[PDB]
Amino acid sequence: QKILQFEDIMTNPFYRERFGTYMERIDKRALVGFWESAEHLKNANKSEIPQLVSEMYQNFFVESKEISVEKSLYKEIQQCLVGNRGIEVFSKIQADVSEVLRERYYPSFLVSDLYEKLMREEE
Amino acid sequence: SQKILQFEDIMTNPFYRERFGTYMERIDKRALVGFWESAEHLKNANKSEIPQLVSEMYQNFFVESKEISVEKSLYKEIQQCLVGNRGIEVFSKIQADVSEVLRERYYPSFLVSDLYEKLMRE
Repeated sequence: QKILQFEDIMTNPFYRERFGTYMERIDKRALVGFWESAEHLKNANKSEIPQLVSEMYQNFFVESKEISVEKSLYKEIQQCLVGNRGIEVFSKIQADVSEVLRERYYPSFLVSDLYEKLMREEE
Repeated sequence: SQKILQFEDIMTNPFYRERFGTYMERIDKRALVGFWESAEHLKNANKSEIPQLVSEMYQNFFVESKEISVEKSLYKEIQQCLVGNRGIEVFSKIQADVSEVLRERYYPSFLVSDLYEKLMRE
């Protein structure tokens, strides 16, 4: 047996496809998938960009969600996201979390022991 | 039998809101209340404090924390940051981070995998 460097595996579609199937076993194919899609992107034509960027957002931030990927995204676009409109962005998220708290948790809280104990505080 | 608080009264009251917080902590969800409090703090703070508090909240709830699917709220605004050139710069930087995760955490186990031995005798 002779041993392949990480770089040679990734820059070779044969080996890279195989590494893909290993990651599929641990339900992680999306990491390789993201890597391939990002490589495809920096050597595509200008015309192809909006579509491939859209396809990648769909595939890797709504249809799948690896945390390492989300971490990097949010780090790099912070200034774009909240440089100015910090208040308006947080306000929009707050409205959505408000609705989840109200519809999904508040009702069960009301029948919780913790809520009954709060109510028999007449001291 | 029992006095029933509206959702609104719970959130606008530190006593009731603390209690609702502990109920959520039980089911490992206290970050939803925590996020609500931090956002309320923000829109009623002093103007000088804002950039720093926005920064600290972004760090706590986008970068470091897991329990809020932030992206549900903001699909358009995130994609607006990915248009044209910014898109390439950002995905390239994400790819570099993923490159390092692949290299450090998975490649080594791949190398000792059955999949790798089968690849070699060809």
